[PDB]
Amino acid sequence: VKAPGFGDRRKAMLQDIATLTGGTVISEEIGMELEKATLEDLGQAKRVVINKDTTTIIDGVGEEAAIQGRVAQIRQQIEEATSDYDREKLQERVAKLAGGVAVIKVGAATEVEMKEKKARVEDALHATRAAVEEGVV
Amino acid sequence: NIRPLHDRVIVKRKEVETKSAGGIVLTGSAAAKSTRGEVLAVGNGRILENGEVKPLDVKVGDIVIFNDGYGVKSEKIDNEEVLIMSESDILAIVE
Amino acid sequence: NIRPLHDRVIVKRKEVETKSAGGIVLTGSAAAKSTRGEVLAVGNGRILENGEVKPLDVKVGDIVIFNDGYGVKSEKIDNEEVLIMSESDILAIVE
Amino acid sequence: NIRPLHDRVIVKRKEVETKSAGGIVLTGSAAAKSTRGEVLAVGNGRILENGEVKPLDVKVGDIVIFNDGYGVKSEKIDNEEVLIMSESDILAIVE
Amino acid sequence: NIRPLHDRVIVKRKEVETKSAGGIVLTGSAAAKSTRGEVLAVGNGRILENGEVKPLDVKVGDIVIFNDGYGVKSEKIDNEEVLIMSESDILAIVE
Repeated sequence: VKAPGFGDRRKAMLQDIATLTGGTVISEEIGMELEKATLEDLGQAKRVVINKDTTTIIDGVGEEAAIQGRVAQIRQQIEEATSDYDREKLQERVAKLAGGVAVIKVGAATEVEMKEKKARVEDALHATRAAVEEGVV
Repeated sequence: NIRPLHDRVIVKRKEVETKSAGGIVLTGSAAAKSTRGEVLAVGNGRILENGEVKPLDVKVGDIVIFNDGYGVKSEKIDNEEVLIMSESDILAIVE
Repeated sequence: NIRPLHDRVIVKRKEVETKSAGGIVLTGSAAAKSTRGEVLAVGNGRILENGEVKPLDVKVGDIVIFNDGYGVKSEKIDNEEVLIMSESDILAIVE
Repeated sequence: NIRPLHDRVIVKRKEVETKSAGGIVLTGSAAAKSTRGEVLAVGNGRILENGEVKPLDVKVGDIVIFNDGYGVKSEKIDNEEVLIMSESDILAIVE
Repeated sequence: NIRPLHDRVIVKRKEVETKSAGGIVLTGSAAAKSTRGEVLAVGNGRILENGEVKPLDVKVGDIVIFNDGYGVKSEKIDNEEVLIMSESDILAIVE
């Protein structure tokens, strides 16, 4: 499969997969070549399922301490993040490392009804996040 | 075994040195291909125009300095890369 | 039945290897065409400047390592590819 | 020690001059590479068509003038640059 | 002093003339560089194929006409540039 991302974020995602699975990334800028790779530089998992569009790595075999260190580093990066797009991408990466990703699909008969229901669901999502973080009156 | 014909010599170049003049590790195009080897096989000798043959000056076991070029052919024998080259490509013998 | 003239040797190229040092199968441009052959016929000898002939070192039945180039020519006998090449193109003989 | 083969001579390049015909200090491409050197080791001699060898005219201990080109090859021995080149590249002997 | 090796000759080329066929002063590319010189040192001689050497035809003291080419080299000795080149570049001897 091809590595996700484009540029530096591709490197970050590769390093995240390496930390999760317990492997090493083969790069020229660090001083290693593919011909020298051994079984120690290969990550491990339990199940991998690939489809026409998605790849899923299930139950990677890696130590929790490294994952905690990586997510703490990304949290520190979040603390110094300005734009909302960068924060959203970083939080998605933290979710991939530690939690999950859920998607709600809104169903409506027409398109105007779809737009209204989608707007209301987004408002409810924002309100629940705010209430969880700061309390209710 | 493999034996060459006439004035060709079979050598196997040494591994490229990484740490140069200290602990500095060299990686990339800076680490050039080694131009030293240990001779494995030596041919009978070059044929003269008059007809007789004269033995080569290099014997098996020596370490030599050679000039890589189009004359030197890279051949993969018994899962071990060795270089087959004419004696004219050998510059000098160490010690 | 053809016999080469002077210092030329006819060889048949060995089949390219597909299974390489284990189970991995090689297909495409990675599998370079083989550079080993079987000598079938040997020319009478190279003509020296004085006029006498010198018999070739390679004998029929040997396995040889040759360098493919513009001097090696491919021609068809009995619907089988064979190579007509000068004896100078043979680098070494195996075993 | 390293001894060359046949008509090859090992020389060590002289240092480039800094001040030129006065106190004017030259830095950069103005100071060209020196074309004089010290002979360190000499070969046995050339091979004639007959087969006999004749000793080289240049001896160890002399200073020589040579032309840098494709035939002159640089090798790094004993952490010091030396030049291995044929006697045909020796133009003259100083003193 | 400097002595050449084999069939090489050191010459000192003459200055370009200014007044040509009268008083007309030539400046620029019009005055082509001189192709005559004074031989300073003469080599021992060319080595024949057999091994014997023969003395060169040009002696020290006479005027030579030569052709400038890639084989001709210029060297700076005694704060005065000289020209080192083989005898094959000598065309004729004036007087």
